[PDB]
Amino acid sequence: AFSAPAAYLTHQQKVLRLYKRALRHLESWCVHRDKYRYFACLMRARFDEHKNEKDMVKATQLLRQAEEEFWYGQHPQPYIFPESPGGTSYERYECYKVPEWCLDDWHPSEKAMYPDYFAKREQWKRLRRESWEREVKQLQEETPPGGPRTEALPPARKEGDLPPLWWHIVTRPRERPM
Amino acid sequence: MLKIIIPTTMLLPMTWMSKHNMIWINATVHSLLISLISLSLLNQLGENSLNFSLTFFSDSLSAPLLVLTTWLLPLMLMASQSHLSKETTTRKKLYITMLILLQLFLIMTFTATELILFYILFEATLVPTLIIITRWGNQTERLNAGLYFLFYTLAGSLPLLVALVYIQNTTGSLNFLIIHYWSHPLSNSWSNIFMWLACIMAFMVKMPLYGLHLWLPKAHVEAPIAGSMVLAAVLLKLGGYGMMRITTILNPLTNYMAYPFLMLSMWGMIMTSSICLRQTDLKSLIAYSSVSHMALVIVAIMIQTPWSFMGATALMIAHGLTSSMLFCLANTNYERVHSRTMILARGLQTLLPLMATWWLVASLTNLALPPSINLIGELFIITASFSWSNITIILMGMNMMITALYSLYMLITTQRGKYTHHINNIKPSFTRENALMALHILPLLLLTLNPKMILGPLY
Amino acid sequence: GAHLARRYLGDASKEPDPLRMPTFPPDYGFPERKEREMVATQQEMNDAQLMLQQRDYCAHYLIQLLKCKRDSFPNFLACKHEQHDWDYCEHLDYVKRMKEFERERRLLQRKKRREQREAEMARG
Amino acid sequence: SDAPPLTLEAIKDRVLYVLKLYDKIDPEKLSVNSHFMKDLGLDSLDQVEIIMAMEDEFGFEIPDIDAEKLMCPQEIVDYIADKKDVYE
Amino acid sequence: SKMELPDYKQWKIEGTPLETVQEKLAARGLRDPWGRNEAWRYSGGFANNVSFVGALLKGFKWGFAAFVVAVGAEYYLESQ
Amino acid sequence: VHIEPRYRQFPQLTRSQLIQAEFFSATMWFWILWRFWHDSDAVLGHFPYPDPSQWTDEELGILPDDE
Amino acid sequence: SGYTPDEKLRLQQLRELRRRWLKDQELSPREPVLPPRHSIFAVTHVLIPVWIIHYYLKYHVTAKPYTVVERKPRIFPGDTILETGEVIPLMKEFPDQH
Amino acid sequence: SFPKYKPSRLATLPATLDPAEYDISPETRKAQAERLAIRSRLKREYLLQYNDPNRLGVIEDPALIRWTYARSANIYPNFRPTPKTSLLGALFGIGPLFFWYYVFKTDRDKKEKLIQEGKLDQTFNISY
Amino acid sequence: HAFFKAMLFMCSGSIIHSLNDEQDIRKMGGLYKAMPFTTTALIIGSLALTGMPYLTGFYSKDLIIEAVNMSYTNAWALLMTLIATSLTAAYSTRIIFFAFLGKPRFPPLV
Ligand SMILES: CCCCCCCC/C=C\CCCCCCCC(=O)O[C@H](COC(=O)CCCCCCC/C=C/CCCCCCCC)COP(=O)(O)OCCN
Ligand SMILES: CCCCCCCCCCCC(=O)SCCNC(=O)CCNC(=O)[C@H](O)C(C)(C)COP(=O)(O)O
Repeated sequence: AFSAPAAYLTHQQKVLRLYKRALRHLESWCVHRDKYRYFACLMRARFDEHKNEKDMVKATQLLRQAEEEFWYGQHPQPYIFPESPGGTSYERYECYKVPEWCLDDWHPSEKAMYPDYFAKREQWKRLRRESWEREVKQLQEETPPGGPRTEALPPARKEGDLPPLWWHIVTRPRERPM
Repeated sequence: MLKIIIPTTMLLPMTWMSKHNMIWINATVHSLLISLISLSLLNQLGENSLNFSLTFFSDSLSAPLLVLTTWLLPLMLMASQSHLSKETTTRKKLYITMLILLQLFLIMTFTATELILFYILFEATLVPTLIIITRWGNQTERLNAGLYFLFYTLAGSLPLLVALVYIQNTTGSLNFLIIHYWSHPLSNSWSNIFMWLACIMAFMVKMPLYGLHLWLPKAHVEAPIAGSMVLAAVLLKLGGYGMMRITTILNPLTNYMAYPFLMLSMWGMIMTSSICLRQTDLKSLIAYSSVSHMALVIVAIMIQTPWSFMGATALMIAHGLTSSMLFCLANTNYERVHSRTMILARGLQTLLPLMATWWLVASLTNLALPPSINLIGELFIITASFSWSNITIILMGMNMMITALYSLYMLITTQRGKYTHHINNIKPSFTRENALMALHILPLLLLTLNPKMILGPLY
Repeated sequence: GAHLARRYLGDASKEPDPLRMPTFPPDYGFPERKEREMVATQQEMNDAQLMLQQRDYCAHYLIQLLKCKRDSFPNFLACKHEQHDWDYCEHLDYVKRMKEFERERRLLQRKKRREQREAEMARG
Repeated sequence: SDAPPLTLEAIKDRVLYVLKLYDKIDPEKLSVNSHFMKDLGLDSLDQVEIIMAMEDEFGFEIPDIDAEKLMCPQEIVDYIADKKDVYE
Repeated sequence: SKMELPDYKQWKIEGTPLETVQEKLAARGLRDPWGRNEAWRYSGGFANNVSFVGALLKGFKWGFAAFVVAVGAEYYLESQ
Repeated sequence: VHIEPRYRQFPQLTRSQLIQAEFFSATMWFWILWRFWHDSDAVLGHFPYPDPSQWTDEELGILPDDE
Repeated sequence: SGYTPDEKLRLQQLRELRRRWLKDQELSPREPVLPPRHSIFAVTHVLIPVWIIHYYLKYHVTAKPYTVVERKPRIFPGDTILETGEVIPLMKEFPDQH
Repeated sequence: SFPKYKPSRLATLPATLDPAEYDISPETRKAQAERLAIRSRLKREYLLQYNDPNRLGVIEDPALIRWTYARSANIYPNFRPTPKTSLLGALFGIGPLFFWYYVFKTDRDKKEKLIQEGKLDQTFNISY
Repeated sequence: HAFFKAMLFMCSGSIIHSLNDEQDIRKMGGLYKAMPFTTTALIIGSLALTGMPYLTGFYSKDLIIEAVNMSYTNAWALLMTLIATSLTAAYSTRIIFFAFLGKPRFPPLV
């Protein structure tokens, strides 16, 4: 989720993704640890048995056959990590996430409590306000005339620059906000 | 009943003689006082109506409607003053004048003893609404909406006038008391069939009946907030009141005649409830919900039983309150984000908790949770329809499902989920908006505490 | 169950019909039969408010049991004898119902066999 | 209460602990900055297995696109710390 | 509070099902490079666990003793 | 009662929880045994189920296949 | 394979900024600056409601017919009635299936 | 070798089971590069306004506006009376009405005929 | 049913909270010794759900089964009731076996 995707996946990338999916579903089928280790080592041997194929056409055919076998033999109810996109606690703590700009709307009575926090917040806001134009200029200079091909962004290169478009990545609410 | 009519005509020069920064205060205070005065009309008899004079009378069917109108005026005053801040003083006074004239026309309409005076006032209610929509609406389609609001009404009501005068040449009177006491059966002839249609179709287009409802989404979406409140709360109930009044002369032709309108109403409640499930605009959803509820009321009036009439009265009052509350709720978000797209602003329960509580209560009352008067009216209508024919429980039943779906759908789309990241101008709720919601919602439960006050004359 | 197999797989005529029983007169095979008596009066059962299904021929033991339970309230383990008598009366009633079922079964069997044998005798 | 306030030192210790239990990497020659392909001489499948071992250790899953770029233990601990909001 | 991780060299696949899995792998020319990462699930206080019938009859000994002593008391309490 | 994590060792246990667990399992089993001893007929039945084949024809009032 | 130098450097910069932001989220010791009998529960929550309920039922609800209706008490042979004093006879001389 | 999977409308075909993604061409790679370039340009345009310190309000999305306008106001200008449109409109807007009319009329005729003969068991039917 | 069903859900929630909000039985190991009180509570609840004699579930489930067996009823309904009351013990066995017996399968931070 953190990295900019590419225009396509390469053959090795699809191979590795299939390897990971097969291992995870085999673990879902083989609940106990020793049985899973046995069958995972068997799968790894089966997987690197065709590791040295110089013919790419046969390599893609083998990949296609492997994917067909995976789809036939997949677990209908595979294990999902609780916070993963399919887990039982995936978006559980989203309702507790509040954006930072809401703090601007607090009553001065509410801001009377926590004075040091709001002083630090003012420092951060000043930093962002000062850095914005330099970020825009750096993005303008680095980018090609046609436009940006990928979603990757450049880092800060100068003496006191901040990486462009940093405010909404740095000021993420939290993973467990409340 | 001039003790209520005169104070509104006095509200007029008070508004036009007020200081530039005190118009809203004076209008709100004296509208609330007028509502308190009008509360005395609820002391009704058990046999006949309160006949004040030769011109005005109060029945058990019209008193709750009068109270609802006089209560709604301060709510519209409170809701309007937010988006009219930059407006000049003269135009603000003109807007308040339009609202006052509308309330005066409605008050005089709900108590006229003659049918022709009722017609004149029920048609005079058109002008202020059209002016409000076409002048203080926000987008460019408002003009078109105004046209749809106008001719759709007049094409239905011009024949009625003809029928009305024809009746007075035959029976000699249009006074509702004399009409009720000297009632005669209608024969089965083409002339009587067309008289029935002329007497009925104006009120049908006012409800509106399914297939004749195309003016309503346009008018209720393009109008300002006060216009929407008055359009959904009271102006739709004119058709029901007029139909309940006029059905006394249409028997026994009504049994044969009603069939197409009954089938249209039932299949149309199904269709409009289904339409509410796929709507990208928040105001259009509320408009179509209003159409569904009014179709239920049409069925109730058409089957012509005492239980059906009590259900129609209760449902009309409940729907007025609920629809006004929902329109105000939507307008709060619209004023925040300047857009009516429903998926634009999400997860508002995180940012506005009490506003989300108001949303929840309004959505609960929309789906007729017991023992709210919404459910009382709906259940009485359903029981009457079941007595009419046992198969109706199918269609009504389906409605009871679909309604709930879209209602909760609305809530889930607006309040739950995660907030939109790039919308950073959701200011905290004001005292005015919370007070508007509370003044909408508390009378509903208070009425539930004592339901015989809104059950009509058949009680 | 064996009766279900005997009826569903077995000839239908030989087996008794639970819904239509009995099909023979009560005094067919017996020279004389005593009328079954009832101990509890209708008024007593009405006052006891037993049930429309518990007002069988074992109602007197049920009345005794209910009185014993009400009298020995805090000691809910004191009404063991009366419970046993009521259960025994119910068991006797069920045994008598089984007796009636078997009576209908063997009467049907004997009657049909005797009629078939008489028909065979008269057919030759 | 709930789980303790996990720190950077704990993350590094657990990552190294998982790494020295890999039979193909010798413990002594392993350092925090050791590149998986150059110094230890592992291929891509070994890296995938290492990522799954990390996921099992810390009880959450790293997407493949991010997992491919992690090539030394320091990157692993930095990713874990950034994911779980660890600053001390 | 303030406890460090156990020494990593105490984790062995000796005397565990991982041993038999490794032996079966050696019969095929393969080896299992992750057993020491699982040895902790068999090494310490997790070494042995009860069976299903053993789990069902958890408190049968004490309950049976109490039942027997109560019945014995009842038998020589009616002797009054 | 302060119990700390273990990291790949058996968790710490207090004597009270073992005592309570064993006591509750013990009283469950004692109740089962005591109730079975005193109310055995609730499981094995009370009254003997009769076998209709051993019922005499005279008792059932059936004629000897002649009338 | 792995990060490019630009991605690596941007990651370090953003990561240091994020650690600083998270560090600034702590509360100093004074941050929440706040501005300036035993059996009472059984009385205010049990005894008073039961007083109100009993008064309402005894002196208002009962004052109308058929508001509180109780099914008749069970009557068994051998019982004595409080009001009339009548006794109920025994039960028809059980056959004594001992 | 294994039983095959057949896609449907509500159960679509997986990417790994798609034969188009296994027989690729340099034209396909160029198309993927162009798609990524378009997406990256849009993402940069969005992020420039998202992170603007001076931006207060909502970031207007032309795609959402186009979606709502197409679903609401662009429908009638693009409507033509065709045999398909006429048949579907007539069916879905006429058939249910007469179906329900026939059902209800038959039910009420049966009930009235039964009432006329005096055999409906209307005892205790006080409320209607 | 209210008693032991509420208690079974309560024990399941206890296990979930202990194992860092993990709900899959495939990542629960030996909790017979690690969670004594929860283990005995779940065992008693399972035994009551399966109608072990003289427990709470017995005094209703046993009577229900013997009343179904001795009534003029649909045969398929009787057979399905019997198969369901077998499957009840089956899935109780599943829960106990996968959650409390065997070796740990949860992450190493206990
Ligand atoms: C946006 C939709 C609104 C449009 C709906 C408008 C349609 C309303 C229904 C038609 C009303 C026309 C009737 C006018 C008043 C009739 C009063 C009356 O009783 O007159 C009858 C006569 O009835 C008529 O003359 C009516 C004839 C109709 C002429 C106008 C036709 C208008 C269109 C008819 C079809 C429309 C059907 C309803 C609209 C359907 C929705 C599109 C008796 O007169 P005598 O001559 O004395 O008879 C006794 C001695 N012989
Ligand atoms: C549990 C139910 C589902 C499981 C069933 C799954 C069945 C699939 C098993 C068979 C899969 C195969 O063997 S498919 C065999 C595919 N053959 C090739 O890829 C040949 C070219 N090899 C390379 O490109 C690299 O060596 C590479 C291998 C990518 C490594 O890269 P690195 O070294 O740089 O990390």
